[PDB]
Amino acid sequence: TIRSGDDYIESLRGRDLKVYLFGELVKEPVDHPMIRPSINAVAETYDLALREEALASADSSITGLKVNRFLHIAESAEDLVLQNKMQRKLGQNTGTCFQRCVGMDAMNSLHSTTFEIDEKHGTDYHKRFLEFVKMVQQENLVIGGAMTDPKGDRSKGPSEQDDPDLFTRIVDTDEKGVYVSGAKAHQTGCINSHWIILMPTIRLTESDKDWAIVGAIPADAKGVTYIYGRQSCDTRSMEEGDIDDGNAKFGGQEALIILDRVFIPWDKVFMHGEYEFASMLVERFTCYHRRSYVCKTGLGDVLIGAAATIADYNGVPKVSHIKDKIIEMTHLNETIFAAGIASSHQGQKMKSGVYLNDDMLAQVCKHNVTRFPYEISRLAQDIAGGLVVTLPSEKDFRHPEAGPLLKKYLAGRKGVDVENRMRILRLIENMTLGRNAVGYLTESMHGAGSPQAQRIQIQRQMQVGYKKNLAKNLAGITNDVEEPKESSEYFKRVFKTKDS
Amino acid sequence: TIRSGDDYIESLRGRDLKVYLFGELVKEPVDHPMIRPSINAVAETYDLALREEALASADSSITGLKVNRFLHIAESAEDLVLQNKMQRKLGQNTGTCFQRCVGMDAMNSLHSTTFEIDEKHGTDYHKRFLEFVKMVQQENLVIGGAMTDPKGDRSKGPSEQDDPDLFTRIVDTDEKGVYVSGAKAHQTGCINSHWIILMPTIRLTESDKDWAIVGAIPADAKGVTYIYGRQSCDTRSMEEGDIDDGNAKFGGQEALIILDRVFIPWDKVFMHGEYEFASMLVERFTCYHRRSYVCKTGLGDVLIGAAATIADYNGVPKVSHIKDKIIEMTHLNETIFAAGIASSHQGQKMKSGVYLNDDMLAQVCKHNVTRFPYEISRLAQDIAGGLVVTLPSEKDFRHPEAGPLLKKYLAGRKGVDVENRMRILRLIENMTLGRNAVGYLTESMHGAGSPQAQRIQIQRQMQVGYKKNLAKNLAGITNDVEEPKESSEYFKRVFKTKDSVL
Amino acid sequence: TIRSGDDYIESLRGRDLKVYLFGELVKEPVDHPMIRPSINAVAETYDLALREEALASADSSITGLKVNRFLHIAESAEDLVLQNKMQRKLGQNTGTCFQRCVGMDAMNSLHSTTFEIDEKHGTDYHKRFLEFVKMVQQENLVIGGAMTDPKGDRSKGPSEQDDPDLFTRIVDTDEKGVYVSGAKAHQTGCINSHWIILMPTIRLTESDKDWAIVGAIPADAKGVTYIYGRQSCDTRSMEEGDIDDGNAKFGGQEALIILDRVFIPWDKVFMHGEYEFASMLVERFTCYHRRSYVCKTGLGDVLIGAAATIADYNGVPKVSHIKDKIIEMTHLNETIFAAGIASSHQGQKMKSGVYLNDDMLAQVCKHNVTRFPYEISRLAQDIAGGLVVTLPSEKDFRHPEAGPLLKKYLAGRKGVDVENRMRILRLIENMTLGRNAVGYLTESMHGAGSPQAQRIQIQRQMQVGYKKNLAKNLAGITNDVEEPKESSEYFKRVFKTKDS
Amino acid sequence: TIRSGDDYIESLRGRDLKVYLFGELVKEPVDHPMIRPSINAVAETYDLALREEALASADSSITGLKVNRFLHIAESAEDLVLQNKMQRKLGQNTGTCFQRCVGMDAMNSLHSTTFEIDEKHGTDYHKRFLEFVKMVQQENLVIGGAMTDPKGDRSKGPSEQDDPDLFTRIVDTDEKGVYVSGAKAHQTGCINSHWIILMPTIRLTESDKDWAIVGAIPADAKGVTYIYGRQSCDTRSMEEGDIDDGNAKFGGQEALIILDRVFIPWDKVFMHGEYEFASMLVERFTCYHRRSYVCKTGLGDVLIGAAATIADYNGVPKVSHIKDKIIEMTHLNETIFAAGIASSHQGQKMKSGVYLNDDMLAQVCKHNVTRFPYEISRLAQDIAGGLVVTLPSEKDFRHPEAGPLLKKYLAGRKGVDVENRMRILRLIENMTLGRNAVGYLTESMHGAGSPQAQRIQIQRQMQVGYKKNLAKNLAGITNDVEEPKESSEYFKRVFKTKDSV
Ligand code: SF4
Ligand code: SF4
Ligand code: SF4
Ligand code: SF4
Ligand SMILES: [Fe+3]
Ligand SMILES: [Fe+3]
Ligand SMILES: [Fe+3]
Ligand SMILES: [Fe+3]
Ligand code: NA
Ligand code: NA
Ligand code: NA
Ligand code: NA
Ligand code: NA
Ligand code: NA
Ligand code: NA
Ligand code: NA
Repeated sequence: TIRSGDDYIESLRGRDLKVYLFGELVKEPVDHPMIRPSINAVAETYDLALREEALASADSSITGLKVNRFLHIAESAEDLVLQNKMQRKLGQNTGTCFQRCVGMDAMNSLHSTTFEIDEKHGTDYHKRFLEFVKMVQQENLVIGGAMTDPKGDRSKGPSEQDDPDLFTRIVDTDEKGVYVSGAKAHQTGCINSHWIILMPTIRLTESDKDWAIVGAIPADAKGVTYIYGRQSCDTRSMEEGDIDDGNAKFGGQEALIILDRVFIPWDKVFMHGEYEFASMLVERFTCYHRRSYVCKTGLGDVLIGAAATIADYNGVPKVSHIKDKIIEMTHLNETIFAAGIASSHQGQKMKSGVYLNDDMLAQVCKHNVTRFPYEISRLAQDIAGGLVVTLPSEKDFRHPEAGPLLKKYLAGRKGVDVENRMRILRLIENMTLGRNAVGYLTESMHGAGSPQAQRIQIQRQMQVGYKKNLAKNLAGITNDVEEPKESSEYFKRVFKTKDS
Repeated sequence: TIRSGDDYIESLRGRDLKVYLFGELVKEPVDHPMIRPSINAVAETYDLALREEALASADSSITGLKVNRFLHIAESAEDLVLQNKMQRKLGQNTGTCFQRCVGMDAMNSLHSTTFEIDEKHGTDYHKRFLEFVKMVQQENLVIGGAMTDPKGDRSKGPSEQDDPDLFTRIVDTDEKGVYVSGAKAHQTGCINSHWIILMPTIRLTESDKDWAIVGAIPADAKGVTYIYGRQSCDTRSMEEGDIDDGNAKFGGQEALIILDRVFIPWDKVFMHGEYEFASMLVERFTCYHRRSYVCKTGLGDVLIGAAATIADYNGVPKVSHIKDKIIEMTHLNETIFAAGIASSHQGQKMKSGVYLNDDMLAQVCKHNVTRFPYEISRLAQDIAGGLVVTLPSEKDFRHPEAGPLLKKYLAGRKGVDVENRMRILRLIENMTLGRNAVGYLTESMHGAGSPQAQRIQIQRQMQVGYKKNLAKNLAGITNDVEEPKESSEYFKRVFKTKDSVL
Repeated sequence: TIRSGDDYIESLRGRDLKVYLFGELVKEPVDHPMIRPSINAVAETYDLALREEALASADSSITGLKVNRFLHIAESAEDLVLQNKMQRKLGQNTGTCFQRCVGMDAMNSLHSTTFEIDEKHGTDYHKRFLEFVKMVQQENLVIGGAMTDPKGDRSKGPSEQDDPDLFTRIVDTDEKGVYVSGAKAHQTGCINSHWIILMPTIRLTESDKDWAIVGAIPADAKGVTYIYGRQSCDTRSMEEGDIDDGNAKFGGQEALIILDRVFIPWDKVFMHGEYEFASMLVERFTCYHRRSYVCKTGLGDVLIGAAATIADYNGVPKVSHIKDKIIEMTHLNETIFAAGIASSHQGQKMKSGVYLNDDMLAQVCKHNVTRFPYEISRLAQDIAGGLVVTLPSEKDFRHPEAGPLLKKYLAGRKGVDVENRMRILRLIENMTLGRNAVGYLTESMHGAGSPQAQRIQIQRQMQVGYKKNLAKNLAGITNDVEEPKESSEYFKRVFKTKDS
Repeated sequence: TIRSGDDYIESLRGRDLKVYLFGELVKEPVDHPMIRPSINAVAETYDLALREEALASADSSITGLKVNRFLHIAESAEDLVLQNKMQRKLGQNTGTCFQRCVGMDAMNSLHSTTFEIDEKHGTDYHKRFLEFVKMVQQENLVIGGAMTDPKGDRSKGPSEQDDPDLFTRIVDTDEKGVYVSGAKAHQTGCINSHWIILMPTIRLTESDKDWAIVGAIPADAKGVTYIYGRQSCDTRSMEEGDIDDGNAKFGGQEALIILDRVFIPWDKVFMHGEYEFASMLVERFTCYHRRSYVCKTGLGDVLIGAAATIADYNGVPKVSHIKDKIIEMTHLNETIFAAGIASSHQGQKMKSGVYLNDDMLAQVCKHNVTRFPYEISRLAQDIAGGLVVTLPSEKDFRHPEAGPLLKKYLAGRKGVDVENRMRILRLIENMTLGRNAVGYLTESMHGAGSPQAQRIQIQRQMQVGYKKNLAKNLAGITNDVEEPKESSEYFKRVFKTKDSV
């Protein structure tokens, strides 16, 4: 079993994954300065469970063990809320994407979905999945959730693409398992993971049956190639000096995972051709994940903190407009938080026994996350001033000629250390333009689906026929009232009482 | 005991309150067409408790009775959440302000505050207050919450006003009780209430001791005058015909309550000179009330439904831009709901036993409420079209010459009854410009305090120093870290891992 | 000739238009308290021309006379700008819709359109139109612009409606002229006008030929019935007392115009069957009218003033948040102003000699008008406080017992007259919820087309192919560059120089 | 005389400016890959003037020469509008900050300000300034506008700082000129300029008289040290390969200018102790420069085009939500343009003869600029998809094994070259997170002052008392009407009926 962050880091050494970064094979990711910040972030998920056991670990009814909360199958609405509390804490502690939420949300969504496949088909995907959960809980591993394919022409489904590999598919089968080819793009923390769960990314039709595959692969499976994603300001991490990085210790990681006839044994296959359940899996995965964006409220707390610090250093902490902007940042940030925890608080039990958060409220959390981080970032930049983008390099600050000039001229209020003022400005740059903006801004935009995806799911659940009848009642319209034909689950949850 | 909405309406008859409306004494408010819709709204709070007992009634540990949820002192976070579920449901059912939330929030806030006054002062305000709760629970009454005074010069406190009566104060005392003078403005449902609880509206200093008065008065108390507030489109109610009203059955009510040496016996006095607790009472009342604005999400549901209906009648229900606007309305509306129910879900036990919702999240609920109704209304008007403001009167629709012309020319898609298209347009007008916009828009703006009041309360709780230290840690700043000196309660609630006393 | 406002009001007396309001024919609109505010607003357009001749009157090349600017066919970009300056002034002076812009914009758009019909068809519409212009310039009359039909099913065109009358059409022809039936809805100031110009409201196909009719009718034409539109708080005008009206002197007017076989002689027909020019007329009318919404910036000025006045009366004029809100109101209001005048400044000469403002910039003006008045309103309500909607009636203020109580208890800061505080609150109510909100809010929303209409026009002129090529150039993309196939007029205006 | 952009590039060679970048003196900025894109942007200001003479060149009444429009003292409202037309075109052509506007706005503002100093004090700053304009017009030079000092404690003015050098000041004088010390921060294109005009940045009181200094210095003046500013993704320029840069040919430049006893001869001094005119100079400089932000609408045009291109490549160009977002971007961008050109169109003649644009409308232009680029960028990222931030490097694309995998898997619709999809994504990254976002976003925010600065200037001109009286009139309030005590100039311009007097 992995126990500490240090144990986790050790577990990543000597694995010989095939990883391309800047046209070179990376022999040891743990030692690569661009990659190590992402690993440190994951390590903190282990360290928090040691320092704050009630927050970051759970009693598993599946294994009868205390497990890391990222590997816990939620047994109550309270367990869902605890995920959110842990996520905000980790965002405060790291200021970045700590990567492990995807696999948590994947596992929780698989628990219920596998149960339902088996109920219809008489298969044993749920039994297979539970044995997997027991293993990863006992060993305390990091699990990637690999849903999003490259997708090719966005207007066409899998079976209509010119190249069938643009969504991940079964290419062959034998007595011992399946072989899959394809790719998964934008994969958070995959190189830092022990196992990756491949999942379909779209509703599938009967024509798309070969793409109805879910399966768990070890990170070091044969036939996998990882091609690392660049980030804004990525190579600052490779430069000597830590100031210009802004957040030197922590960062995120994305890569493209290429699959060439990768083998998955039957015991790790959780869906095989049951195309009509792809949409259920995507729906439930995105239901959880869309309110895991509570994590971004911890980032928000850090960015607010940074804005308040630079205002202090600049000698204008208590001016009205700055105080007002800091309030606005806080308000926006808490609006996201409220939506996410409301979703979790409103969760309900699924047939398999796992709790699922409220889907509608999850869409609201995520939809606001697509908007507000951009505004929080803009207001931070206002408060910081122009030096947030014109500051000289640390190499210049350390220079014998340029350095004293910078120490003199980049003074803020008397008594503030210029190096501290530099460091806080670089943190702001990092979160609004640089490496951690990838997560704070663009992942807020696209993670668990682009804005339009949330709108379509709100549309599905927003009970417009029910609402029409409310309005007709009040307007005294009686003669054209129609029975709603729509999903009616949301108001059943909103108005749930002990009498149903 | 009042059981039904009909019983409630009968309890309002024959009371001879002194009520001025349009320069006339109103002899029987129940029979006045401008007032009756607000009565109907309150009656629905009784009817809902009969139809949906688990939603709208509660088991009181105070009395051991099943009580209307508006009279219940919340015993759990679940109880707070149920207040919100009830609120949204009543909003859906009435499309208006149903008035009784203010008294519920007042009672909940007084339960904890009176306990704490007594703890310090050795008084028996809490005992008095519980006897009051028992009475109103047994009798199933409507309670007004009368906090906001007229206030005069906004830049000055009570003792600095030119006229001391511009905030409500004690003017005399005797062996049996106190006598108060002043006024309470903007008072929701006061004429429709059985009792009204007077409460200070602002932090009080020692110089403001005379204004540190909380007391319950019967609505028919001697020395009270009510001066009714106008509303946008108020007088449509008094015209024959119901179409132009939009929502003819339900509305809200506000009045100015004047107090001239009104007597309050000791048993109904819940604060008497302990000025240092005024800020506690206001804080806690506003904490509850700022997330009672979940009620406005039920009104949002109605408005969304009206916009979808007119789109249907117009022949364009499925056009992209309209669908996208209805999604937006829904998203903004649910954002408010989420904030309010999160506040309630995150509630904590007070010393007296009552649960208080999360103050920070209440601020967020209300602050959003100050913004989003205005946008939902704008979008509704876009979807409706120009006829929302140019539609001819019902008297023209019923006219032998004009009426057939309107039935011909105001057609929507084939098969839609023109009267139904007119009715839905009037509903939209009513909620965005007319009588129900008073509540949906302007009370969203000012109820439980104007926007700036929320911003100041967010500021008080937003833990800037804590957050500065988070940022310093990540930036590698170590040599100027300061211990925060600020309220730290919010993050204690946010990161609370279990429900414990130790 | 009409010269003064008083002359204009006299011109309206004794006409016996058939006007239904509240199920009764109105005997004398000039004396009806609900109608007279709208008449007063139009009278101000005459009085302004006497007080401020350079602003509100123009030298007409067509008649060789000084004419009211509302009747002037623009001869330069300066003439378009002067329209806007006059509009804002009139908004400041009346705080309402003063009605006469529609006819101005109709006439300017007909001047160019008629010329183009004739260029193609060899007809005499432009010559007819110019004789009409000469007459109304000499007589100094008020002209309604009656474009918008009731429209029936919004998803169907004229020839597809279940009732052909739902758009206005020719129903018969004589040796002397045409006969039209139909209706025009939401008609600004029509009962207050001398002449009304009927115009088609949509693109017409060949099947819609019967609906290709433009003609001028006198307001007292046989076969016309007017049905007056309600407004929020309309009947306050009919109550004794002026306080509760907010703006007692001025207001707007809409009515539904019903046409039953109304005769139009040939000399007043400016389009007869040339369906392919309907789109041109609608485009050019809306081009002008979309930036006539500068008028709403004068209303904004009044509402800002009212907000600042109530802050003063409340004793908090200089508090930071109120100052900031006032600034925001000002910024939004000026953004609308700027878009309007930029459109006008960028105008270009048409074949007929009239100048047309920049259509793209007009769209931007209007689109911002659909948004910002709602925000300005919201902020005014914030500043005013709750009394803006809970204030007792004037009848209570004048009562011998209730009145003294109101004088005492509705005090603001010392020295402020309570009646003045009541008055300013009622003005705010009037402009944000009551009669003048119809114009300020809902007419901002729908006048010259609902928001979507402006979006479609921006789309038509936004030169996406040109922009794609800009980006491809800078990205170093060379091998898939396509020639744009789109209207290219906007950037020709943006970059216009003496060299073309 | 410099004619072409090539001539301009050659003029920059061999000057030996002291420039620190990454802890080294830069030997030849023209050949440094981080610096050359900024140079290329300035070169395009010369090339445009050759290609499009009427747009980018002007007939100067000062010299009687045809001059680059960046060196032209505006003689009409039309000349102000032409500045904005040129700005938007340059933004379209470069997608970056092309640097030369700041000098233009500085020179326009100094023209009127020097005249007024002399009118009061009997000095010859205006005559000196005109000789300077003649020189730079004849030689066709690039002029920096160096106003913003580092400023120290933002709550304190110059004479109150702990270190007097935190705002630039005169430290000595002699028979031939003044000597100045201090620094100027965030200086656009300064290393790419021939001359730099130093100007005070704040209202000055009598105690601040030593800081009341305006003067022109050659970029190669003795006692000057430049310290280059970093930019998001700066070092991509220094890597082999051009794809990951997004916009490889063009970028911006900002440096800290350190002044150590720099000599300015009298003929290049345009203010010397007349502290009461600092406010005037700042106001007028910011008046012009706040609507020079029309430049950002040309950048908006590029970003819109990039968003439309990626939608095409992805196979969803005509989906309603994407079309609607494109429309929104266009609307916000045009709103900025309209405010700027309205300001220009509404310009008025100053005492010296130069035209000044409408200050109120400039504030509105700039204030919208502080908001809308951020939304345009957000929408572009929505349309692009996740690859805008997860795309592998060009070195991976060119790798013999990884490259073919990327060519296969990063396909868009059939027929789209994957290299072109990569390139357009990098352009979007460059403009929203990388090197050109410095200008598009953060300079939109702070250039010519932070948002609060615009709010205070709107407040000064918004004629609240006048508006209160409008509302009083309509409400029927007659007995407490007060005469406004405020600047009344804006509505004088709004309601001006003719071009007179
Ligand atoms: S983006 Fe945030 S929610 Fe998603 S995996 Fe990263 S830390 Fe967790
Ligand atoms: S406004 Fe809403 S929350 Fe307030 S009392 Fe009325 S119904 Fe309840
Ligand atoms: S709404 Fe404005 S632009 Fe339209 S007619 Fe009325 S005053 Fe003129
Ligand atoms: S940021 Fe734009 S306006 Fe400013 S100098 Fe650069 S190109 Fe010109
Ligand atoms: Fe995510
Ligand atoms: Fe309220
Ligand atoms: Fe209009
Ligand atoms: Fe700038
Ligand atoms: Na490093
Ligand atoms: Na580094
Ligand atoms: Na009635
Ligand atoms: Na009625
Ligand atoms: Na009247
Ligand atoms: Na009246
Ligand atoms: Na390079
Ligand atoms: Na490069």
